[PDB]
Amino acid sequence: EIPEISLPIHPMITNVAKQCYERGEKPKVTDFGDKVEDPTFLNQLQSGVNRWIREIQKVTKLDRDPASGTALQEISFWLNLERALYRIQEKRESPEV
Amino acid sequence: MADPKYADLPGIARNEPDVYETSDLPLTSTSVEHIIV
Amino acid sequence: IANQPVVIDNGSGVIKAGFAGDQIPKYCFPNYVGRPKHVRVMAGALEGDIFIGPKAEEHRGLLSIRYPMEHGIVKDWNDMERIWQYVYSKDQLQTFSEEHPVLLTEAPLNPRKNRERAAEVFFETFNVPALFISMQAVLSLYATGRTTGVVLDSGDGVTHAVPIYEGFAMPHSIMRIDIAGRDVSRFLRLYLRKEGYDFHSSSEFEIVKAIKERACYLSINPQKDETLETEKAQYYLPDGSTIEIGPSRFRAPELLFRPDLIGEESEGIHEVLVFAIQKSDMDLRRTLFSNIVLSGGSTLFKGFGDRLLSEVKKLAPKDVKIRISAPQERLYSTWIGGSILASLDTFKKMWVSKKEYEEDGARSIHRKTF
Amino acid sequence: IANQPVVIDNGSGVIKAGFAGDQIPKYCFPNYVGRPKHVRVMAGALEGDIFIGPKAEEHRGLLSIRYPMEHGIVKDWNDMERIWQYVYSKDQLQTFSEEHPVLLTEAPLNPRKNRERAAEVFFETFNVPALFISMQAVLSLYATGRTTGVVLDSGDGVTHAVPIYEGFAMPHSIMRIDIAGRDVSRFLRLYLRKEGYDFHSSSEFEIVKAIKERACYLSINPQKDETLETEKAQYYLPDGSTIEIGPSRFRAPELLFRPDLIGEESEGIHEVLVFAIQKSDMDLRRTLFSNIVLSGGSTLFKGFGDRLLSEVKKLAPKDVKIRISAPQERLYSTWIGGSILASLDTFKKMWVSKKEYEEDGARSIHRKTF
Ligand SMILES: Nc1ncnc2c1ncn2[C@@H]1O[C@H](COP(=O)(O)OP(=O)(O)O)[C@@H](O)[C@H]1O
Ligand SMILES: Nc1ncnc2c1ncn2[C@@H]1O[C@H](COP(=O)(O)OP(=O)(O)O)[C@@H](O)[C@H]1O
Repeated sequence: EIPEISLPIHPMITNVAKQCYERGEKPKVTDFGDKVEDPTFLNQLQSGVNRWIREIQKVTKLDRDPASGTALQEISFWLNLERALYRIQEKRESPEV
Repeated sequence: MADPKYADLPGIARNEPDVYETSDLPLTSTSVEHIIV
Repeated sequence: IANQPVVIDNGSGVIKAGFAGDQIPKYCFPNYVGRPKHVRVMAGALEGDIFIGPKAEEHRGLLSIRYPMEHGIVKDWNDMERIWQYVYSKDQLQTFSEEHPVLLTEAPLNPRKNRERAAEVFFETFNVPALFISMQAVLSLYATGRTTGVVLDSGDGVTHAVPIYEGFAMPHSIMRIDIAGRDVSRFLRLYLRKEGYDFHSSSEFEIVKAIKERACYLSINPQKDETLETEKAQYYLPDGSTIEIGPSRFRAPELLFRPDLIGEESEGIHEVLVFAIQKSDMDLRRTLFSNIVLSGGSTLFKGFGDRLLSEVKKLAPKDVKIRISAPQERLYSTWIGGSILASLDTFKKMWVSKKEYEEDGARSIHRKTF
Repeated sequence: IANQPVVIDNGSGVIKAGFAGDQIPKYCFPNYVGRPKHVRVMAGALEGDIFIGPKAEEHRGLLSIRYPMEHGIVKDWNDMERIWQYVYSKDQLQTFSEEHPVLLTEAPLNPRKNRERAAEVFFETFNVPALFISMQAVLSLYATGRTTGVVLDSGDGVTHAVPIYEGFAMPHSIMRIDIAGRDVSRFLRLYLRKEGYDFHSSSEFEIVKAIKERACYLSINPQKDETLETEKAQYYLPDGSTIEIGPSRFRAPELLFRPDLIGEESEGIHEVLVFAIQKSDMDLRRTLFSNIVLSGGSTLFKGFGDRLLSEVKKLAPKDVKIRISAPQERLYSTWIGGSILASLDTFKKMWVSKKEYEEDGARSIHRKTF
């Protein structure tokens, strides 16, 4: 039972995203106004995405021993990896990320 | 971006157009027959 | 039992596929395989080596496009496996090759090894429940709805005529020459060189095909037009240049009616039709002359049908009604015919089951080849 | 052993270096070795016989400047070693030459000996754990976001054009002329001599560079200002003198667009780029004309973008859209790209270990050149 990782998002981004959601409008970079230019905000974002890369590497570099262990563990292993990576890519492809 | 970073180094040219660009601008028929009598 | 038959129309130049019962083939793309030529340097580049379909067409400059099938004969089976595997990918079908019987179009007079190894490929790597190899002319006549008549096709690598009588495709009257669309493009490339414009890159031969598809026509009089200077229309390359063609636009598809230009003792298309009709029962000649169906992409040139009528009139006996039909789905004739054929209840008894293939082998396919 | 790789932009005009991951190069000192000219008499004077960077920029008059690297090719290895030692010194990095991987850039088409000796220095004098030599084109694409483009850089010594498409570099289309900022400064010196102001010392050569950077522009037309014989804008010297120039603040930078003025048949910078695009594949022209990246300090002249656009527009086929992306970090683009590349983990696979070089040698570097 391979763990799952919920990738965090900057809450301010979600605030403006929900504000774009209260009305019928797609979220975009232009909506932050003069907030994109904040080196503090972008530095926070850089740190967050760096943590995301760390978290995903924790799952993508995973592998088990094909020699030992039961065969069922290997079959279930590859299936669980597909589930993990499938949910990971859906988290990645979200409009917030 | 990093505006103070550009304030640090001396070569970054400000107030110059960053992108130079060129101007923009705005099956056959069937039954080909031929009788013969 | 399976889900639904998948009609995969092959072709040396353009493969066409979709499920049976469909109206038009939803999935059509060129039958080539492009792998990059340059060097991967920057990271984040186009991952993966072999490209097929729209992605291979898009980034055409990087690839070194080759064809795995030529003259209806597969030369490389690995590229064909990747092409068929691409047909079953998420970009085209999104299905599995284990729940679908397969209708497979195939050109006449081909070697036995094509059917044999192609069957091995399907029933072994794909493990399809049922495979059925068939002709192409039979399917085109089924697509038009009528039943007795000859079929004149010229795809990308082959061209042949089959006199079909109520479905029984007469196997003793199938004339077949190997001068089709791709070869016409090749000869056009030679004439473009003689014009002065050089195109020799593998990913530039495709530009020569584009020129053949939108700048060539067929002269009614083959010689009277050669003794004149045409208007020499231009052509815009993808690069943005300009090519004035001149006489290299009507003499290029002239090859189909005279393969002396390529230096070959074969015959023209008109002679393939007349010999296919005359090598049949004398009691059916009038019926065959009154029913000619064209198919295949090479029958799309301007002035093709009209010149074919003139040529056949010169070869047919006097006062015999000649009639050449030309439907609007010559590119999709064999596929639509496959959609009509495989969607019938008799197709269950017409295929070859996987069990049968495992029992007898390739001999079972040659046994039930029709 | 590795912690934050050291990116080094080994440029013949100014060496830019810092650690990996740094958004901005922290140390950008000029690439020259300053030795004194006047004897030391008074005790307690300046120490040492080698002045590099900030010290050899304040006491410029006391020094004689010897550029180590010329046209992207090292002449005195001793001087380059000293400059690299200055990079790892206390006033610059306080690190050891054994604890960090080193990314050292290089111009394309340099001789093999530069790669060999550069690695010999970094593996013998410096016991660097990891060394990777790159191209000074890919890095600008990294630091500009794009992956498809024509990198047209003009450093102080060598300009070139590298067409990279979707991460794939087309090495045979690389054009490279050895005429850049040095030649512009030197030719500006000859224009001042024709205007009556001589400069012969090496320390006063940087004053010529100062004139170039502070007063030279590029006219949109070569003859609309030529025979006009414009005003003579004054310019102050570091002492308090006065230099009026006139027909040299635009006549000196036209050496890049036409090196016939220097007496060398070659191609201008515009012909470098246009020939690098035209040598590439037929399908890849529009994407390369719409993706032109600028780099190098010589691409900072006033009116440089307009001149480059008009020259390419004259040489490109009609109506082709030409976009020239010109970022504000043209001096540090290659370095920032180096800080990006060394901050990745694929770089770990891309470098060369010390034992790799010990068991193989130069061969290992030519193997991982791309
Ligand atoms: N408008 C056109 N004019 C002339 N030739 C064409 C045209 N369109 C396509 N072709 C040629 O016809 C060929 C298509 O035939 P194809 O569908 O490949 O037959 P098959 O699929 O049986 O091989 C293509 O190779 C192309 O070169
Ligand atoms: N603001 C400027 N305007 C014009 N030219 C400049 C400017 N700043 C620097 N240069 C010229 O460009 C060179 C910058 O060197 P660079 O292009 O970085 O060479 P390299 O790429 O080899 O390091 C300087 O030596 C000088 O010749």
